[PDB]
Amino acid sequence: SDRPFKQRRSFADRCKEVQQIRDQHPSKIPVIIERYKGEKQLPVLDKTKFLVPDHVNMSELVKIIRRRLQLNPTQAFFLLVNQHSMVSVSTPIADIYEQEKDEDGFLYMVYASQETFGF
Amino acid sequence: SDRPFKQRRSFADRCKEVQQIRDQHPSKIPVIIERYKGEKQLPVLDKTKFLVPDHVNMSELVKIIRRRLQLNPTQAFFLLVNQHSMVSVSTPIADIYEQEKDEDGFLYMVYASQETFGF
Amino acid sequence: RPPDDAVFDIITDEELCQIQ
Amino acid sequence: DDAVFDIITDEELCQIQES
Repeated sequence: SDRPFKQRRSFADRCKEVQQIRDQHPSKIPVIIERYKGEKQLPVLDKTKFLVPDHVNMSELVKIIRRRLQLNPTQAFFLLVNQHSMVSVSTPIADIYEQEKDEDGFLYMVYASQETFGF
Repeated sequence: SDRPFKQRRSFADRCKEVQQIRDQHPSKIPVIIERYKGEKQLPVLDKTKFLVPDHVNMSELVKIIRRRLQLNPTQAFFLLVNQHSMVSVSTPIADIYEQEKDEDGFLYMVYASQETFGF
Repeated sequence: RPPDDAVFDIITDEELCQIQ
Repeated sequence: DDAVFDIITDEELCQIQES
């Protein structure tokens, strides 16, 4: 450990949590954001669970993660859905949530450095 | 153009095509390369089906597609596997084929502008 | 360093709105 | 129409330089 969030929290706990936040924060998309597997070059975030305003596009989430990570302009990074799915930056996060959310109700995302993918 | 290879060819025919070509070309990967779904920025390739030496890397293949397309410096793209999966460019295609090949035996790739994903 | 699994990182509107 | 494969040749590969 640390392991993936899915392995640190039972499915039952994750399902329950999602039901509750959606209840308390109906306009927020619940997002798990973790480092891509074996990624060591980019830093870990202070928090794993994000509450993302549902009217926003992917690009707004990317700009936020970029700022959470404190990357300088020269560092490029990927924000992938699930294991390695590329998501258009003009795509609404509510749409990605609908198509790609887990059975437990979270949307899972991972980030990786350009070096991880050979750039 | 703009009809997926899978809609232009029956499952039975695609399986047979892959099986027959792999007999004659055991060190070649059968790769379908198409424009990203909803992609309008990059030009189309003349041909969709490629036979790629398996020892080659994903990066070398990118350089080949850049040449087929005759692209300008400013036009950049990623080569994604299946619908939208990002793969390290440093990976041998033999490795990608083993992991990502389709049920019919083809490896499906789509090319998309990097800017679509915020690069 | 290891991330807190207990608290949500709430992305605010104000955060979205800046810098602009 | 994709009747025939587009074969990436070794010759095409040795045309791909590296810095």
